[PDB]
Amino acid sequence: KITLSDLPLREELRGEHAYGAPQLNVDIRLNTNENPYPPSEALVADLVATVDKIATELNRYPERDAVELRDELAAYITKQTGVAVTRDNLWAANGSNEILQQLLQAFGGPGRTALGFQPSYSMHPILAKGTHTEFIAVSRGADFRIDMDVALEEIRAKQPDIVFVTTPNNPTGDVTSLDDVERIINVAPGIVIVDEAYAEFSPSPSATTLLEKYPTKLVVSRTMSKAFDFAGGRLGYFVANPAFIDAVMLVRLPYHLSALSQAAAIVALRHSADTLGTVEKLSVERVRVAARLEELGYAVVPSESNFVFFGDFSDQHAAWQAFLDRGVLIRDVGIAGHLRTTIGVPEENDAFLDAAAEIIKLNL
Amino acid sequence: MTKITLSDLPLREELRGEHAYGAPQLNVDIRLNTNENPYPPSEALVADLVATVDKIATELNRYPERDAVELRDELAAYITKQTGVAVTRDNLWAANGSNEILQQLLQAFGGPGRTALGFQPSYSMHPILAKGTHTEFIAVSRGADFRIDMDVALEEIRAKQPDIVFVTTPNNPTGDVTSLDDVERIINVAPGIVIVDEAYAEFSPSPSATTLLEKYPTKLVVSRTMSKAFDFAGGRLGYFVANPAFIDAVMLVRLPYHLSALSQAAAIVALRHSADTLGTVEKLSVERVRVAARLEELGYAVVPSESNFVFFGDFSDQHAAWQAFLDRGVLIRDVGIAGHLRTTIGVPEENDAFLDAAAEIIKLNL
Ligand SMILES: Cc1ncc(COP(=O)(O)O)c(CN)c1O
Ligand SMILES: Cc1ncc(COP(=O)(O)O)c(CN)c1O
Repeated sequence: KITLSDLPLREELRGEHAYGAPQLNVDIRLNTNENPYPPSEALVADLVATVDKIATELNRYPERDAVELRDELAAYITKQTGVAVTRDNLWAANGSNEILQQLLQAFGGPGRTALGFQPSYSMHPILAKGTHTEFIAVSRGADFRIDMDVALEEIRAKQPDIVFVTTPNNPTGDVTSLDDVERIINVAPGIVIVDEAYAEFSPSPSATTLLEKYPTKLVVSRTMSKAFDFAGGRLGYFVANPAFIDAVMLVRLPYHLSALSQAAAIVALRHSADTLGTVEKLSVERVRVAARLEELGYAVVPSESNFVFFGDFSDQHAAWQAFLDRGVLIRDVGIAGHLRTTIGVPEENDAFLDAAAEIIKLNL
Repeated sequence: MTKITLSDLPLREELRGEHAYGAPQLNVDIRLNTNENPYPPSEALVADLVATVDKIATELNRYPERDAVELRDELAAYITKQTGVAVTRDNLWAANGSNEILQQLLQAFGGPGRTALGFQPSYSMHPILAKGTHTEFIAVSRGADFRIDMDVALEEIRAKQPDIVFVTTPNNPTGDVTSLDDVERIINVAPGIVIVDEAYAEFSPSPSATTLLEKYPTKLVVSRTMSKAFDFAGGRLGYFVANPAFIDAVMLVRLPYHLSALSQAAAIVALRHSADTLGTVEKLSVERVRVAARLEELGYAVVPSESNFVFFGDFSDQHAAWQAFLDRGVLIRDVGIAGHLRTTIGVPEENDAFLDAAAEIIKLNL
């Protein structure tokens, strides 16, 4: 009977734990920023017909460079952001996680550093470590926004190889203005990855509008997992100068994107207008949830995403368990006093708010 | 926008002058270059896949099941049947192709300050993935017969104490199986882990290294794929069989939710049609014998193969020979080995086209 301790694991992996929210089958799941609406019937029927057409070629490797997918991603970005781009500017992988892994491999790695503004997406430092990129944590301000004076000073002092800016931010929900992003890009010596996972939830312009001005520095990361209602499809992408595609082609695993992954995303993309209509509904529920939390007595951080960061508990994890006891699974993001709730359909939000009303009285 | 190229980006130095891996994507009517099973998925498999997608597509807004437990159950059922070795989900791990399986194992057990040892010529992604994961690669030469020279192998493993040893069997590109006794000899001298890459195992009647897992639980990992005999390259599903402790190890390095909902569901569908699909192995194996025999009759040097491809020579310029095949409508693989090319076995009409071309080409003395 052997254990992990008996295998010659890398030392730095000893005592580490596998990443991911608990997979708990409770009634109300508001913990991973998924769009709560199921894919449309029209989208599903299109997917079914598409699989029926392409399934007879599943014995063959997929198209290695995902050209058709990249064409359709470029068409989306051109329409969505107003910045003319083509497949040459687009690159796709298995989730943002793989996009970010590839970028870290090409531009981070041993002897290099990535800088982020904490608290932000927990996979950023995890992926940095996983690629042997040293992570530099710069604190956001007391309002949970980027403190630009500290940000610019620390970038200037550390000269990081990569800077992450997540906007809208996970977990806090705030947008870093494009003017502020420009200030950061200008001091950053290497590349800046602007993680726009939640961009569709904000009416303000995409960092794609800065690509023409900063081609040697700026990569804009996007996903189909959130607003695009397609997390199960595992499709992340970036938009950048075509030089960046050449870069990641050197580190990507050959045929990293399956035939079905490509074909499914293409289908989802041609139903984007209908699917993304859900952003309107979610924004209205975000407003309602945030206002109700404030009415209840909670400290709520303003958000431009599909989630709300709120506090202030003495023991957030106890509060988290108290929601869970009530059938509501939200996210403990490892931040003192605070939890993160995803905006769901109205019935889910009501259940969350009902639980929140009970829980504030427990003074946890 | 200012006009720039890759030279203007702050790329890692070691990546300068590198080239993207992969056979050229040439639209030729006879493609025999990536070791794919040439038979299309069965009507019954496709119908099942279509129905399954109609059922699970309504859940694609959600992240997939992170640990692919059902898939791992069904891979474990397959391996138990296929190799005669009782395993469960606890012994199985899946990823997006063997390539990602190998990447993850290299991350957990290779990496900076560690080494991986291979017997060249073997699968060209072993050293590439090594480099990609900052694992130093040690190339040990196979013998004149393209098989592993065991004296040299055991000597170098003893001398170098590699963190990882790769043994590919059947070997790509040469096709030879390394006997389980020889694999056992390698495992016993290896100090870290040994990854036995059985990508082509289904094509050889010989026993799997899964039969050695009980005896060497702290060292042996057996890598497998659905891309070759399993007729599912487009599904990108690779996996390994090992002691459960290795699942624990790779869970520390795998990207969360690395396997999509459709990838898991499609692989499950494929697995339930395995007996029918893997029936094609019999025809492929006999066509391989026919193809290799004709190449020899024609006058080529052919390495005896137990896989779905044949490695043959001896050209003055194998790239010229490769272009001569291309010119005749037949795409095979230049595996970057002087004098030699590798042809995948196709359907009989494809194999006949390959052999017709080979008969013309030998007369050109290229
Ligand atoms: C900022 C941010 N970026 C990237 C991701 C990852 O998305 P994906 O599903 O595309 O891997 C997330 C959450 N999942 C996120 O919050
Ligand atoms: C020995 C070997 N291992 C692994 C692979 C990769 O297979 P997959 O399609 O599962 O990533 C190949 C493919 N050519 C191979 O020849």
